[PDB]
Amino acid sequence: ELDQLRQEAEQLKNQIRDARKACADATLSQITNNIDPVGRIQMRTRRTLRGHLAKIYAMHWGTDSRLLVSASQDGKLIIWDSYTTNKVHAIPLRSSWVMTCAYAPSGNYVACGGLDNICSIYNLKTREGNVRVSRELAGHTGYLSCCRFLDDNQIVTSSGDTTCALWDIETGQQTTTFTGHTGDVMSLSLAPDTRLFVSGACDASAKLWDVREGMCRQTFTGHESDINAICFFPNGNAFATGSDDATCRLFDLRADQELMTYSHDNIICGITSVSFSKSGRLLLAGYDDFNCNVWDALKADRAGVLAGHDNRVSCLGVTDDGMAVATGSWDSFLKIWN
Amino acid sequence: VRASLYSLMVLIILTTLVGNLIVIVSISHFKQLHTPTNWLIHSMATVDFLLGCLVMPYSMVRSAEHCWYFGEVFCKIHTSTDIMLSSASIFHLSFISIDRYYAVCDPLRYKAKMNILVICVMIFISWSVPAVFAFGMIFLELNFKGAEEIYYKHVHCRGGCSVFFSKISGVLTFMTSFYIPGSIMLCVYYRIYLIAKEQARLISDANQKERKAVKTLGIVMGVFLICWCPFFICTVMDPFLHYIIPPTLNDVLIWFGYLNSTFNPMVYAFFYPWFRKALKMM
Amino acid sequence: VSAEDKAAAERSKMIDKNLREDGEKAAAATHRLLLLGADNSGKSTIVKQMRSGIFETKFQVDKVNFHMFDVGAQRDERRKWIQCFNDVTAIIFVVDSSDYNRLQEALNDFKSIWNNRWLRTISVILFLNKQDLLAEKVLAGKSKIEDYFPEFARYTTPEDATPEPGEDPRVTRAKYFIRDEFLRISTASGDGRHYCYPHFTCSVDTENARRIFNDCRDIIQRMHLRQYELL
Amino acid sequence: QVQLQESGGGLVQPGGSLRLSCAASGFTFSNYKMNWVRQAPGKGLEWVSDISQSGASISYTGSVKGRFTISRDNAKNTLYLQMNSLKPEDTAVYYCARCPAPFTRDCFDVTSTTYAYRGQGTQVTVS
Amino acid sequence: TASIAQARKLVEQLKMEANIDRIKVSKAAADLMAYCEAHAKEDPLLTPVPASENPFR
Ligand SMILES: CC(C)CCC[C@@H](C)[C@H]1CC[C@H]2[C@@H]3CC=C4C[C@@H](O)CC[C@]4(C)[C@H]3CC[C@]12C
Repeated sequence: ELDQLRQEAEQLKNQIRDARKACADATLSQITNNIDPVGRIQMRTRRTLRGHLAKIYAMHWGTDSRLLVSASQDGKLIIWDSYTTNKVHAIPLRSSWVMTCAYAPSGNYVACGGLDNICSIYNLKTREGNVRVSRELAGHTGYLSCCRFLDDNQIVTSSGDTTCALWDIETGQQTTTFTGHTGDVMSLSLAPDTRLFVSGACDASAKLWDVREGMCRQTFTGHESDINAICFFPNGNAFATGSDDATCRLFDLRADQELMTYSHDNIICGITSVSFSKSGRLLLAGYDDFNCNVWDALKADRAGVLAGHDNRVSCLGVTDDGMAVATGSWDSFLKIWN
Repeated sequence: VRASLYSLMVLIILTTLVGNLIVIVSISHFKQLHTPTNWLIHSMATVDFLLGCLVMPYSMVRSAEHCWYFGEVFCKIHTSTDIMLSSASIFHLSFISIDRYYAVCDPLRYKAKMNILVICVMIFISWSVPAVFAFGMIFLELNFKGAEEIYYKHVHCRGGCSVFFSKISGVLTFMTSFYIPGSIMLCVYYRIYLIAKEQARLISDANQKERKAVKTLGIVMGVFLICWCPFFICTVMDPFLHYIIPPTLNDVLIWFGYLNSTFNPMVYAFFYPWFRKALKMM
Repeated sequence: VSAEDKAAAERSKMIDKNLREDGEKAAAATHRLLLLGADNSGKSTIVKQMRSGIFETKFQVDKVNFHMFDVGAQRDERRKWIQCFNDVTAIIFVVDSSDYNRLQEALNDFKSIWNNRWLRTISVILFLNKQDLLAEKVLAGKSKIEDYFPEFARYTTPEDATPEPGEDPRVTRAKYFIRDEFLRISTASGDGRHYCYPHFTCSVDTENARRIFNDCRDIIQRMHLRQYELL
Repeated sequence: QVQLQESGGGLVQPGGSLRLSCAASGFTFSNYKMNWVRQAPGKGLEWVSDISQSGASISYTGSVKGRFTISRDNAKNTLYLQMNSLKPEDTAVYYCARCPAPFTRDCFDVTSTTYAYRGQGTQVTVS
Repeated sequence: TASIAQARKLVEQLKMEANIDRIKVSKAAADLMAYCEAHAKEDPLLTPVPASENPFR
């Protein structure tokens, strides 16, 4: 019985490979050989957000593209005002081992989580004026590596227990649990329509889930090592993943396989964070090599470098209006680039 | 060729000014060098910069040309500020030595003990106690206590505005400015030598199962001693022994003392990797 | 300029002031330690003498605080969450010296920690636990350490090894062989920026806190000497 | 897809010889360290051998020292374990395991229960 | 029966992933490139903006 199931799974894998090979009519690099390169994309540090006393582990922008939240090893969840560098808030954290932070699309709530296996929702629009823990979400059996607000009521969190969970914040219960990853899920990215989200785990695979149905639509493979970052394309029909094999790869949801790979011989340091520009033409990747490289998502040629961080770049985000790029680092400094 | 000498002393003055200015601007700018140790080094750099810009030109004029081309009151002011700033520089050297002694011998309590308040107290002491001592002794008290007729006689005999100190004044200024900070600096670096050498020996032992401390502390202490000790020895000898030394000896020893302030930035900031790399990033 | 802008700037300055107050208040004369080990080791009882899945242990020795973090709520896969402990002063690695079958697993874990890109700067305070049980096992001799390590047959006790007054030579040889097994990995690829501090601790040892204090003092002193070009 | 297919191994008399072979796919064999991990019946996973990227540095468990020989063929993307003088204590399922990250000399979760970069494994029985 | 249960779940997941419809990679790349071309003018990172326009000047 077990052998029959294994053989049928192997033949299903072969059939999927054959279908993908049939769909592979051409390649993104071959098709985009006609279009001109974007040229030397050079940005400069327009703001250096000082105020973190330890390594910055994560950040998240606001939908207003002005307020951004950052999390650090010092145990502070500072909401910044990038326009004027003013610190709007500074939230003390119960655990200093936070690995992720999320800022709600409405801006009323901010979330964080980490090695404490708990996603903590903080109210920013409280009538008393002092931010307090609105809700603590428990149920993950591993470190919470990423979280993203669906809305004021729903949040999606990925954990080191190989599962992604959808939460109902007002009740504090797991509305939906997503299973299928065999490694620590390291990051998740929400689609523009919020009906789908991808996750990148330590099994070198990325899976697309259905938020409403709790089922996995596709599995994307090709990466060689643990995937550290993931980010949907602005179109919503593709995403890019950064892994420990020092390679970024772009996958297409409808084509069900990767389109282009972003790697070089001299690049031997893994990617810690990936993000797309507003048009999706630029893929920004943060590496362990203290630097970030601006890739040409349609041509896989490094169009620029965001040199300027003194330690490992841990987080990287682009505003919803595409006006700026913020990169945090282990040197306790968060920089705004433009 | 006396005009040719000027070139050498002007080079010393400019080197002192540029090194101290580099240290000051880097520490005050970088926002990552506001540690209390770097604050001590910054205060020492500003002491040396003021000593350069103020004293070294007029002292050059006096050293090169045996005559004070400035006011007799300005003579007292210049002597007072020279003693003040040299003593302040040596005080800052001693305080930096004590700070590194705490960093090495009390590593776990170093942040608590050597905090910004203690460093500010050290800076205030090193600025004020030399100031009070020098200005009081020159103006209100008398270095030439005993109405030494030789004071006036020697002042005219030697270069204009001569630094004449009576036996008691000479002993007091020597002990206050050189010996008391110098003895502390010697012992604290020798103990640092012993600790660093034993630690390096322990590392060499287990791995088998260099001595960079020698080079660094030799550089520090040799620069300090060669630049200052002959000057203060001859200065304390002159009240006794009936002032036999030639004026040119006093004028080369004074310039050795100024060479210490010249070499202080190189010893204390440029010597260490963190300043070198930070200055490069600038 | 405007009232709202002035209020925002004042709030930012107040937040920065409170933030700077918190920073030094909680970071001066306090040190963070990562407690690593296996299930069989007495990691939870090493410094327990006067002690969300991260058991935090706080102890004081000489007015210096030590925050010892024990991660115990994650899966056995640890190549990712261990990078959060880059900035700890030391890693407290506990080994069950009596269990030879898992001792190679402990050696592999020690090697991975030693050679990790984000843990190659942290100095490991190795604690070879269960020394009494190791002594009893070697004295009984039913289980032979040569089966798990054939090169123990050619091993001889180091000359400067300091056995206990009532300690048997066979026990001394076995325990120092295990310590040397760890120290070989420690010194093979060590860059000199971190060191291993082996200690023969027991289940009833009450001086592990002082051992950690002295080792951290030595680690911080060596870091200061390296920073000041004295080492 | 990162795939590691193990071939060879089976029934063998004590003192015999078996040569396990592992075929790598989906990754560059030369950039990663390779291990051999075995799981005896009723026992957890145990690390058997090791080999670096080039193969100059080879590590062994003390029990299998002098009997097993780990061989890497970078051109053929194959990892071998020349097992000599087998004994009944060697009966286990043998997994070729790939270290998680390239250009690294640390291998953290190779012996994990659900490590992603192992193979299905081959049963080796000694009788 | 853990092994057979996991194998059955894997079989079901693989079949459910196999039965879907996949468009040609040429079509996918053409759509992606067309989107990038369409939204190129709205990307501040691609097209430098006047120093008055960007709020981070
Ligand atoms: C005759 C005396 C009183 C003249 C003034 C001496 C003192 C007050 C002056 C001399 C040089 C000056 C420094 C020169 C340059 C810098 C770097 C700048 O980024 C901040 C101010 C700072 C750090 C200045 C502070 C004041 C300073 C130390």
